Amino acid sequence: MERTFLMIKPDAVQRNLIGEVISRIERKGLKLVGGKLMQVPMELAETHYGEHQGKPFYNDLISFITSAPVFAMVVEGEDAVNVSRHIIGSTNPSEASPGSIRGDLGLTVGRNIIHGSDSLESAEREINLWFNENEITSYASPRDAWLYE
Amino acid sequence: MERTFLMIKPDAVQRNLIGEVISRIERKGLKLVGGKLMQVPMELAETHYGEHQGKPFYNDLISFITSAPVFAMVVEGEDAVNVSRHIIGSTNPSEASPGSIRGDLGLTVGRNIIHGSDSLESAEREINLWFNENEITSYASPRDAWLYE
Amino acid sequence: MERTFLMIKPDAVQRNLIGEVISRIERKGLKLVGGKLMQVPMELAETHYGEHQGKPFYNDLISFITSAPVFAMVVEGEDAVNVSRHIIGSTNPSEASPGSIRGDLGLTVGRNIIHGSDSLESAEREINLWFNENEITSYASPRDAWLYE
Repeated sequence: MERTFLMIKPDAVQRNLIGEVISRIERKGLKLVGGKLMQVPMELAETHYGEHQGKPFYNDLISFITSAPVFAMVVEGEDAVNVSRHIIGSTNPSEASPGSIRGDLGLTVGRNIIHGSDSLESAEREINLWFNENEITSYASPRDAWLYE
Repeated sequence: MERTFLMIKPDAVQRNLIGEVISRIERKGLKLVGGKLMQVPMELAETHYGEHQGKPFYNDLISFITSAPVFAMVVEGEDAVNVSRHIIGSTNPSEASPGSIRGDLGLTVGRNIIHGSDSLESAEREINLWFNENEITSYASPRDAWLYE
Repeated sequence: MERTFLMIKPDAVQRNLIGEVISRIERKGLKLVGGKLMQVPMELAETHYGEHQGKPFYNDLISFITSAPVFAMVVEGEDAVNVSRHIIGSTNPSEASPGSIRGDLGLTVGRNIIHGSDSLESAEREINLWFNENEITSYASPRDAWLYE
């Protein structure tokens, strides 16, 4: 079943919104399958974000993501990548639909609560970069037969 | 005053979301005027979903809606039919706006939490099919003068 | 830093939603900088709503806004005017996005829970009309460095 990588960013951690953000992911029907609070080492940050190395904001993005712990997640469900992006909302919290994590909780592009993989391909990369096979569990849940048919 | 038929579906029931869903209906200003927890008899399911008799998904719909109790509702308010459809969101929870019942709580089209009448005529038909007039109460509420002009 | 004027209307007050609405404002990252529960004098209502002095709905506007206390607010943050309008939602709660204050809480245009300044000009205008300089506080908050760069 499809998986994506989500990460609760240091702004959410420092605003004490960890539980609230998990709750929104959970209630949507997505299954938390891996999860760890962690300080992000500099090279993880640079390899996770290098698409952006050239850009002006780059050195701010790296400083921010390493400034306090993040909550790294692997999340499972039918169409999980797009589902996550859907409930997370647009990159810019002022464009993100009310009701979405970024729409309800964030102000600025740079401080936008959470990260989600933008595609199937980057999901498998991101999951691989952040987690080892043995940190990601597999389990049936009571609601599974009620989420899907 | 306008009325529509809503039904909390077995997925929501089995996921223990009854209160949450009623809360969203209630806080919107809609007045719960009829409500019952019920097992759906096969015939009621078939006549309720009659339009879909021919379609591939039909049997699955009938099995699903009869698999565990639903919470059947009559709800009252200005423009109730449309208001309900608005807060419920698009049929497909992945298209439904974040903040809507389906947008926040559902994953798949077949397991999408709640039903709402799609029009005025199907509202009276569904109300009639699921409830007897003596099951539908009428009452003034303190907030009525504050919801409307 | 940018400021706008918000006012929780008497329908919201009389529906006991004051805390709920403040919570939505608060969690978005906006900083409450002035706040007062107040009966609106006729004099203020008429000048506040002076644009509409010719229109059919005008008297109803004035009656309604003076019919019970409102909670008047000055709210601060980057792009605060548009950020407030965004989480408040469209004038008509049936057009407002689910997840917005109006989309989740209101039914009719006339009874739509909250007001927010429509522009920078009228923010400045409304802030001045409703509050005195000494009623609006200025303060740093712990989360400020985590909302913005």
